Amino acid sequence: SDRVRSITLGNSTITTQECANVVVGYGVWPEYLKDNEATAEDQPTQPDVATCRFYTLESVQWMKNSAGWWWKLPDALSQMGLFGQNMQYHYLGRTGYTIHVQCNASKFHQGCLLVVCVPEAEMGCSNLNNTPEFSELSGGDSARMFTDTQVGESNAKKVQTAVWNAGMGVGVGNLTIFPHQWINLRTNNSATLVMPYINSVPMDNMFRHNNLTLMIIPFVPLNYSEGSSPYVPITVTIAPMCAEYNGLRLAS
Amino acid sequence: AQVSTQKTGIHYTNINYYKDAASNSANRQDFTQDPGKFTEPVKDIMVKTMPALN
Amino acid sequence: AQVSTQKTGIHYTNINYYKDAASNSANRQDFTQDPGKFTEPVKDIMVKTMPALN
Amino acid sequence: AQVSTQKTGIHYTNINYYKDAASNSANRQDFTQDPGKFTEPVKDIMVKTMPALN
Amino acid sequence: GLPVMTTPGSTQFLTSDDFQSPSAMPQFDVTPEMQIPGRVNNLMEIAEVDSVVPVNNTEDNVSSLKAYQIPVQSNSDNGKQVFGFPLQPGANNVLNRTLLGEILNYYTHWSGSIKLTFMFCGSAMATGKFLLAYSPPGAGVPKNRKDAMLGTHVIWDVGLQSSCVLCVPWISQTHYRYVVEDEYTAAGYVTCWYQTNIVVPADVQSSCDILCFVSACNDFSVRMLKDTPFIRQDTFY
Amino acid sequence: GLPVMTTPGSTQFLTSDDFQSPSAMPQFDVTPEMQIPGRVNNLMEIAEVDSVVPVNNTED
Amino acid sequence: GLPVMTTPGSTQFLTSDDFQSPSAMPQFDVTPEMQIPGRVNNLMEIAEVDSVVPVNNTED
Amino acid sequence: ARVADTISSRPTNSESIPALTAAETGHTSQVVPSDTMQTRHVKNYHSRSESSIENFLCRSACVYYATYTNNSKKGFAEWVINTRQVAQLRRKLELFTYLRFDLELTFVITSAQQPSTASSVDAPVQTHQIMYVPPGGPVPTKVKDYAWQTSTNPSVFWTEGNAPPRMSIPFISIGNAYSCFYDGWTQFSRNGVYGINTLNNMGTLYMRHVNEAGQGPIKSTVRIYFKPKHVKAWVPRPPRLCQYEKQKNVNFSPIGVTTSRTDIITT
Amino acid sequence: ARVADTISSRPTNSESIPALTAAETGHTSQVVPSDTMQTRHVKNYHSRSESSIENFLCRSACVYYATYTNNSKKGFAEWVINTRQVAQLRRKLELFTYLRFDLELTFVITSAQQPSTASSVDAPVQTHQIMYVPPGGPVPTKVKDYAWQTSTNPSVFWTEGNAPPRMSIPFISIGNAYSCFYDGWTQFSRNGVYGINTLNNMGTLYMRHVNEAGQGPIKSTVRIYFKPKHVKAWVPRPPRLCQYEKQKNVNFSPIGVTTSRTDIITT
Amino acid sequence: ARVADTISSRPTNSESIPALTAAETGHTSQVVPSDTMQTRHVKNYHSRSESSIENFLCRSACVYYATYTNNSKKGFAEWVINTRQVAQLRRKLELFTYLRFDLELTFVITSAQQPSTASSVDAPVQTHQIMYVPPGGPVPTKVKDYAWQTSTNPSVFWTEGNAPPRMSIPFISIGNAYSCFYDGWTQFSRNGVYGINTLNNMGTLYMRHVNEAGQGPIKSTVRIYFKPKHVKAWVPRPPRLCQYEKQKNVNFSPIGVTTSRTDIITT
Ligand SMILES: CCCCCCCCCCCCCCCC(=O)O
Ligand SMILES: CCCCCCCCCCCCCCCC(=O)O
Ligand SMILES: CCCCCCCCCCCCCCCC(=O)O
Repeated sequence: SDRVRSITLGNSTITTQECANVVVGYGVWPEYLKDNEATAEDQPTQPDVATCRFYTLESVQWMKNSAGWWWKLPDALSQMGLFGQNMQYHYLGRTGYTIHVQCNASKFHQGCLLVVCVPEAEMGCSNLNNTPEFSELSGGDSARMFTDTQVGESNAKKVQTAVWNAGMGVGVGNLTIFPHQWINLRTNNSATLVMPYINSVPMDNMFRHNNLTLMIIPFVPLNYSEGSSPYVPITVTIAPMCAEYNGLRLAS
Repeated sequence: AQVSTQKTGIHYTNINYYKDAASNSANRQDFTQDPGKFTEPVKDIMVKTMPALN
Repeated sequence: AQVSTQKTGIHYTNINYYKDAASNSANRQDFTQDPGKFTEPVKDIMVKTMPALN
Repeated sequence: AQVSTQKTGIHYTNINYYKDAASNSANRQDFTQDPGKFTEPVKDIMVKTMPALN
Repeated sequence: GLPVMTTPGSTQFLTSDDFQSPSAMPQFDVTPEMQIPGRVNNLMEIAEVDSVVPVNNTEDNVSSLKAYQIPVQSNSDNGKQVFGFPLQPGANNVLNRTLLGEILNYYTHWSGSIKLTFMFCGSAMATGKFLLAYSPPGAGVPKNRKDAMLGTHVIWDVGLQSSCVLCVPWISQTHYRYVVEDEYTAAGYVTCWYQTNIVVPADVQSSCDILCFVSACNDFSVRMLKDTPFIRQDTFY
Repeated sequence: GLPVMTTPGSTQFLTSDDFQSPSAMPQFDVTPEMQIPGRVNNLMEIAEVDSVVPVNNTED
Repeated sequence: GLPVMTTPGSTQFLTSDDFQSPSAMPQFDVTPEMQIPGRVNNLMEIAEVDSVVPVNNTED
Repeated sequence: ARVADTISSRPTNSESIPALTAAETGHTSQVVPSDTMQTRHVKNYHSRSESSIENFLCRSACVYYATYTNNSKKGFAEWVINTRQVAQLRRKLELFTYLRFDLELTFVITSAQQPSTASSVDAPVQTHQIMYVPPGGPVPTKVKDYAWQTSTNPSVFWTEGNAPPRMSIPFISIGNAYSCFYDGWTQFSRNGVYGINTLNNMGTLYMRHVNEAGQGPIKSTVRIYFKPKHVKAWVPRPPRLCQYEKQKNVNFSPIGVTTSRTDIITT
Repeated sequence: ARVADTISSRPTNSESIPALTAAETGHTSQVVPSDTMQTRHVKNYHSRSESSIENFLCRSACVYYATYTNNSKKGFAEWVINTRQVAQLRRKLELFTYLRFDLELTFVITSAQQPSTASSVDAPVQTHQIMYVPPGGPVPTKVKDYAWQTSTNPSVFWTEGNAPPRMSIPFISIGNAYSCFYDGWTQFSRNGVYGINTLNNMGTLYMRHVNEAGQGPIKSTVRIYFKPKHVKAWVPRPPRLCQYEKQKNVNFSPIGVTTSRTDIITT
Repeated sequence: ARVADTISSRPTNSESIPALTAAETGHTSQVVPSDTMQTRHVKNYHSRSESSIENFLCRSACVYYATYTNNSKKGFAEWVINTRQVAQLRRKLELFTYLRFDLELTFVITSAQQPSTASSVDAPVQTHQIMYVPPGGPVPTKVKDYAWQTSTNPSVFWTEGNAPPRMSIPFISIGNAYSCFYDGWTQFSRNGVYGINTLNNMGTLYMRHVNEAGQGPIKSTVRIYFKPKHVKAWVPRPPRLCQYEKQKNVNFSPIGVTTSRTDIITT
């Protein structure tokens, strides 16, 4: 039976009784930096049980007229435990991730979700001259949501959040070129993606650069009949993997 | 002088004249494929004839 | 470098410079004849000295 | 004909055509270092871990 | 003074030439290479990845997520058609904009098989059986399930495994086909019919949906690179 | 800089020349060859075939 | 008359080229070399020498 | 490729009949002249090297010429590539039914001065661009257009006063050979286009001036030359008798088989 | 790079299910058409040689063109080097996230005569200078300036009527690859510039006439062509749907996913 | 020429003092950063190839430009050869005290049309002559002179519209190296000329038109470019702070050492 997993990281454990396979990045598992690729020449810090564990974000409600949600990935964990405290005292850092999206409903509900992970998901603005400001591009472990309409040009600094363009000007059906899974309420209950470190430099600052984006888009909308449960949540759980830091300084 | 194989559906000769490796010609004959890292990026391998979920 | 025979009534040298076989020179020296498929396309062979119909 | 090593991050060929050595190309590949004649021009050698004056 | 003689084709700029040129910055030290995940060596590795197909254009679903959903009901008769489109992977507006149909619009010739995957995104208590057919050209489009069963078909039974693959084989008189629309190199039609009904229990919604995917097999190839007609410009940005 | 010297007959287009030229479509895969019946190698195989002669022109 | 073909980049003056050129004074005897102290081979030997830093600019 | 030599012969009186045959079998007689008369031994040194398919077809032939003007709104030229607008190359290629070759392309570009009205007309050297668009791509609509960016379409640039431009083209086809004749339609309902126009899809060739119209109009003319290399040929064919009339089809007006003489015994 | 060939098959009645799968795993099915129907043995000779990254990207594409006038105060041209002002090369390079290549640079220079007023206008051959200034150096402010001494900046000289100038550029970068997309700011306070403009620092390119304005104005135009060599590519990306609007950012107007048809069963 | 790599280190508590030294000895400390803090092992692949004396100095730099007119009595140009009239090559060569190299010489010649008064001005191609006179020989006094016979002086001829002329010069000197600085006089009585003008004796370079003034004046301009090859260098030197004022000597006006800021703690 392929339907059961068990993931153990630190002092936390996930158990699943209804699951698909585990998608591993681009075939690569996360690992520490080697001596041939290093450029910063002082010794890095590896706490490795205090940071590499499962942190759970907030929950969102899947409604019937629901369009989608997104998260910027080294930003939702910026106030979570000892992971968000090492980011404030250090200048560099590199991390791999393990994402577990989970949503349960009965055999009398239907719907489908696409869970992708997009590296360098640069987004656009509703006014054609400006760029979006920081408060709309991300939130502290709170979802920013798409909408089925088009944001007008009368606003100045807001993200263009039409779902069929995916915020980036591309087709939403072609997002399956990135590592992804589906959640089908007929057969599935969760989705698990393992992502390595992807950048053009061996280390980077985690406060000026978001290098991953997790999107959850309902392709088939949620439907049920009269009498069934109307409230269906979605919960996301992220665990850092093989994290290390460089450049101690003041607290920023 | 390098002697290569001259793509058909016969050989040719190639000599480098400059001191920098950025001055050479294009590669044009490096045929390598690895489609499995995009099409099957899963943890446990999946046999085609077996069902996906047991 | 190919050394060929240089049609008379003496040799020459030829080197290929490009990577594609459509960039070469013309053949010009492939002399081959098979006139029998047009002039005698019959089933049973016919000897010249014998009559055609017996 | 000289065959050299063609700096990268593969070989090349070089022939001289003229009779004078001032007609050649630039050197461009003579990497030699001696920083000690400017940075430590002292008489008695100084070990790093020992103090300078005893 | 070696005697030489210059041929036609001198002092010309052919934009696809293969020559050596002198470097403008001699003896430069480039940054050493790093192992970044996800290296692309061939463009065919991109085209062999599934992509959702918008079969439901219908004049007002294109600015919506409803273009990707195929409606499925419970009927009072038998043998109705679900969808149907001609197999033109670079000229028909259904398969035009997908991940396979964008690589083909950079080339002129194509050859190989095509996979079509269908997923049933309905309730876990609903059943059904479908017919997924392919008809080579020469005749018209099949108007019945009796005419569509004579071609190449598969019967899909919806159960625990929620997907099925209809592998369109390479049936052609030539070795390659044109990407642009051409009646000499047509490829045929792909249809879908009801085999049995969608039987559903009480307190379950009858209307379900089906998603569609498309990709390429391992014998697919392309030829004769050209420009794409999918971009404009008027002035410099 | 190898010293060279250009002769008469440079930058001319003789219509029966025999030279190499750079390809405009690099790395092209042509269709494989097939065995079609009736291959002509020399034009003398065409001339060695009988043909009916109009000996009776006579103005009408 | 060897057949040749000239490429783009002909009759241009790139100021950082690396070519041979004919000498204007043939068979010249240069003065022999002498051992002068303090030969520089790399510019990094100059940069590895201490230099006093003006930290106290302050407008006057 | 030496020819056969002559064998000496003697007076005969026998049962063998080389001169008598039957042409009803569709079989050409294989008699040599040393069977019907007395011959001497002659060593032939003649060769059949100049009649090969590689020697008969590998010459440059003009296929088209077009003009375009500098001082003109939308002044540029286009041409859909075929080999059926000239009368001399069309008759040479239609001695066979199926052909397969590589190509060599050469362009000859001239210029001429138009009657302007300004004084002190002096123009610099002219530069031309020739672009090839495979079928399906975007086409230029004017001279200052975005379609001349030639990102993936092959093009060539040339300055006036040099050697003519030249390039090679491989065997670009969908079938296994080029077809000079097609006996059929393009529709399965047997309507519409009938003939060789159903197989012709090779692209379009565009031409323009890259300079600007300074102070006087200039009218240029390009000429295109074809040269087949690495030739194979199949199924020979009778040569064309009547004159060509159109480009798309083989329509003709009937004509006599030869010219006439005044008697059957007229020498 | 030959493709896989077809294997013959037989009628089956068994437990193995190749056609049934689960697309919820994020795993594309590996079925061949010899599993769903009866096939014959076919040897394929097709190759995937024309779709390589070395063959898809190694073609010359126009990136910019600028003009400058002879008889003008401060008549010269400048350009800050980027690959985001044209629409055809920007869509080809943005199919990937990280790229690493060498470069080949080609310039096409023309000229035109302006409406002067003198009689007997006759000018000699024109010479042009193209200078490259890396970031931080001194820039020219006029035509007769000291900054054109090109002591250590690389430049090129060219006389009109010859082959176009060409040179090579290695992989000049500070990181390990070029980045087509950057999701972040340049300040640590997360203000100001957001996007790919924080990584673009390549220099400026200057153009001028070396001759003097003799008796008539002359307006020239240069065109710049890019050609990537020795290409590596990572992390592919969906192609762009909407039209580009600006150069610094990725702002767009929303558009439908395809064009429409009249029914779901319309063929 | 790879750089040194980093060695891993451990926490210490010992008698050895790498950080403490004495700068009074005239000896630069040889400490690496793996002595003052805890480091990791890092393999460096960087090279010092671009900072060599062969790479720093072997680029072409403009040294002079002069003009001469066709329709003029005694219209020709002369130049006494030195490297002290430009500001960019003078600062690069004066980082050392003694230099020894070969030379490469390149000329860039243009032309311009002057406002003549005749109608139908049309001139043929221009030819120029550049002559080198070593010190002591006969010098030209006009354009039609006997001194242009160039029997033993090296000269060069060039027709307009081709590649620029180029030649090589060996290490021509009387001493063992060139001297950028000379602290002394030329007389034994210590009077008169003081400085580098006592060592400069390299010759004069002459330029003229070989054609005749047909019907309109023409003004030409030559530009001279230096490129040192096979370089050796001795005794480095601080770079120049003030601006150059003259050519023969090192006279200056005093200036501050840097630019100012508003406080000592201003970041
Ligand atoms: C600048 C590049 C130009 C490229 C020109 C390519 C032209 C394609 C040649 C097609 C050959 C046509 C052969 C005859 C076709 C037929 O008889 O059916
Ligand atoms: C005369 C010499 C000219 C030298 C020109 C050098 C131009 C540098 C090329 C930079 C490549 C830019 C690549 C794209 C940058 C990016 O995408 O971030
Ligand atoms: C046509 C032939 C021209 C020959 C030109 C020869 C020029 C001699 C070069 C002398 C080099 C001057 C070096 C600097 C002298 C110094 O610093 O004291």
